[PDB]
Amino acid sequence: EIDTILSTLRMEADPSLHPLFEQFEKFYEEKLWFQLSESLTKFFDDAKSTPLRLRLYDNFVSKFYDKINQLSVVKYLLASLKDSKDFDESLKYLDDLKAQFQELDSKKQRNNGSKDHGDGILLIDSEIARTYLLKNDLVKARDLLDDLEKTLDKKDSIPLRITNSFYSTNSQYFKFKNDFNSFYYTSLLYLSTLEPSTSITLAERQQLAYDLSISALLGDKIYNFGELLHHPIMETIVNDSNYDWLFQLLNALTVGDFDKFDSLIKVQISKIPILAQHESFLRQKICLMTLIETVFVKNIRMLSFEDISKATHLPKDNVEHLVMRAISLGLLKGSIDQVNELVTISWVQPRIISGDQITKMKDRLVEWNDQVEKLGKKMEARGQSIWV
Amino acid sequence: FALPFEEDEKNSDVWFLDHNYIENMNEMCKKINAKEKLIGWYHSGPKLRASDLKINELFKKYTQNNPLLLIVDVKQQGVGLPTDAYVAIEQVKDDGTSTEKTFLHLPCTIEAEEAEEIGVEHLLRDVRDQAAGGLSIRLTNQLKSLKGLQSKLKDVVEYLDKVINKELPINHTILGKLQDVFNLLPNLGTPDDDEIDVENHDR
Amino acid sequence: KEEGKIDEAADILCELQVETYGSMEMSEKIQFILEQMELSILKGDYSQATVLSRKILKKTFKNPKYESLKLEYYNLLVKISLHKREYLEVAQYLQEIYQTDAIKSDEAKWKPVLSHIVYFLVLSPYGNLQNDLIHKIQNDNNLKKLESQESLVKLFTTNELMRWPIVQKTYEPVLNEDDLAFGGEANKHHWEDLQKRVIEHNLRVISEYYSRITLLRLNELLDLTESQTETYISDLVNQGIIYAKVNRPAKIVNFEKPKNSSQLLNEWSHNVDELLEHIETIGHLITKEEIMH
Repeated sequence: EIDTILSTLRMEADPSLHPLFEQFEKFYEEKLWFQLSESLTKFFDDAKSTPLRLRLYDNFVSKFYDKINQLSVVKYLLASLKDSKDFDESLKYLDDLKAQFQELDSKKQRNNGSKDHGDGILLIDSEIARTYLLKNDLVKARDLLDDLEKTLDKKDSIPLRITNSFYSTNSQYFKFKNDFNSFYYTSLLYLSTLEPSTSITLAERQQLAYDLSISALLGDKIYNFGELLHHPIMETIVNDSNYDWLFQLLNALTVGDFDKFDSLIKVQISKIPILAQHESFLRQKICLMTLIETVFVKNIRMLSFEDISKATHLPKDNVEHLVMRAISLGLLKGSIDQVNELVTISWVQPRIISGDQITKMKDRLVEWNDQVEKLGKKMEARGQSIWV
Repeated sequence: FALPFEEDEKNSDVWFLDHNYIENMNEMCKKINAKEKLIGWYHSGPKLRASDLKINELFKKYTQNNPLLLIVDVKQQGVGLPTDAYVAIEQVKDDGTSTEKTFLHLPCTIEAEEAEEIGVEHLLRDVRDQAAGGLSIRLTNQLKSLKGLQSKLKDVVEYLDKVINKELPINHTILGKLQDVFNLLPNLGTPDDDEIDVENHDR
Repeated sequence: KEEGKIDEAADILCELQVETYGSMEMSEKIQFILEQMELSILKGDYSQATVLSRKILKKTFKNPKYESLKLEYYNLLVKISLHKREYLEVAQYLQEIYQTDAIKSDEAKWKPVLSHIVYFLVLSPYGNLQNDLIHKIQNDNNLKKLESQESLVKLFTTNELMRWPIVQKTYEPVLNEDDLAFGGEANKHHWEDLQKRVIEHNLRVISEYYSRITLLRLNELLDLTESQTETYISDLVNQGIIYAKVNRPAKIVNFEKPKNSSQLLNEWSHNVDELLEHIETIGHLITKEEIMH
């Protein structure tokens, strides 16, 4: 029956995918369908965008729905339809498969009485939202995204896999409007909760690596730069030509060397126009970073407009325009004195903490520790008698 | 109320909880006062354990809230109340690692029935030196507060020391409040700290 | 109307309905009084028109048989306060039109209405009224389909520094294609009015961030001379939107209402209570990490 169809796909397949094909025949017969789940994963990794995949899954989907794991079956379909370039094909396939599942669970959930099929509904649904973002329907996708989110929250536990699919619909939506900041934050959520399992390629990771860095440079408040270098995405992608100078910019921003950033960006701005249309922002971005960072590393909280002028390489006019932007952005709050030529900073925004910063703060605690101990020595000595 | 409970100390990964008892027991709670439902569990201390993460699962099929973890320290240690209180949360970790299940701190305070409150005072006969009364009492509390500050602050310096020499993992969430200690920090010689002197001269 | 006797027609018809009412239907009554208001725009007595508008209650519009009448009526009240140059009133009226069911649901009809609310709200005197209303505009998803409009409001809703020949250059080839507040010989005086409001918008931004700025530097910022800068600050303190004291030697203009001793000190207590709280919470999360490591 199915024994014949596996055999015709096999003949048509490359001899690359032949030894993997065999395992499907053996396991089906022996009825050892856990080793069946392993074989399908193995097969799919190196044959993702082959046309034997989609055909093959069609056979299997019709036969089992609850004789192998619900989580396992649906994730195969999602990776398939990403790679399917006919988007119409995707929208149709999804709706029919979801319906089946909805009908299936009235009877199956109770008979097995330990297996749930309503986790499958969600896994599918995330992809229905993605498929509209391919046909460039923002309205339709947004409606599904508010609903996906409320469902997520209702459960008292989430699998990794569901919340992954949820951050994926999200990511593609935000980057169409071309909103940088909104994108960056989302992507962090997706990266952490991700599976160990490779069903995500190097290509995807590297594409996300390129988008996240664009977002951080062309951003206006992302000082989580250090987080990319201390997180695998950007740390291990350094090795292509693109990701040498890109990596460096981020290293430049932190230490605040204005020369290094400037020099590298002149060469690269021609080649890539995404940086080129946000240039006003890009050039000011490093200036914003040094302005907040000087305040942090000083104990006190006030700077002369003379100091600021040196540090950013700006005139006194443009020093004042720079503090005013920064406040407007909400990096700094305080007061501006033009008649004492001070900025008296009153709050600085939190930020991440690296090794260096750890010690800086540590040292300041040392003085205040002493002040408590000796002030307390004076109080011991007066009214030593009265302590009743 | 107690539940029958066994904890194995050789291997900490084996424990006894009787699920049958809890339902029965809850029914009899309704006899007493039927405004009571299961909202968590007490632990006997002296501290948090990471085997408490596994116990916690079982009590999610009882409750209508995220279950309560209350350390009742039975040896009564701490410079304030001798209870810490935590609640189980599931969350993504932003230091690039997967979704953990973790116990995040909830502050402890007390409120009591009016009736209970006259009994507490009734058994007791201390004059108190950790609550405020007269002048002399408040001097004793003044000194206690300052030495309290000394104790906690010392612990911060040595905590910082551990990350970069013993290698506790950086946790951005904790150190982030310590930055705000600096920005809300008082300053000397500002027109605020001179109002501070002028008010002393008034009083 | 076709005659040169149109003004004479304003006289006959306005007097008549003060003597005549009868038992006619509400729709007919409304229609005469709106016609009369239209003849009083032409007569040049907008104030006379106002008195006739207060005869019919606004509560009478709430039903849908009079749904069309509600639209024309508001639009006449736009023309009337426009003529006297009160842009707060004109801003509020077009908002009445927007909430009406015909405008809101039909895709086409809301467009010119939403564009006009926005142009007029900015021309309004900075009130407490203008505040509540401008940030209502942002809440709507209607607004995001329009792009020239979205960006016009987006400056004023946030606080930023800007200048007048920037506004002038940018928005002139764009919004001189659309009427109301632009073009013409009397609507260039409604355009003219946005120069003061741009200046007023800077004064608010500068008020919050600087508390002492030089008066000599303030002139440069606004693109004005010292006299004009003075007049703008005066009129803005008067309405109760800022507060300042100007020093004529030119040393300082100081934006702030000076704080009592008690005010500064009450804030210093609030910091101390919060510092004691921070040390606590850290202390509890340190105990946690000792088990984890």
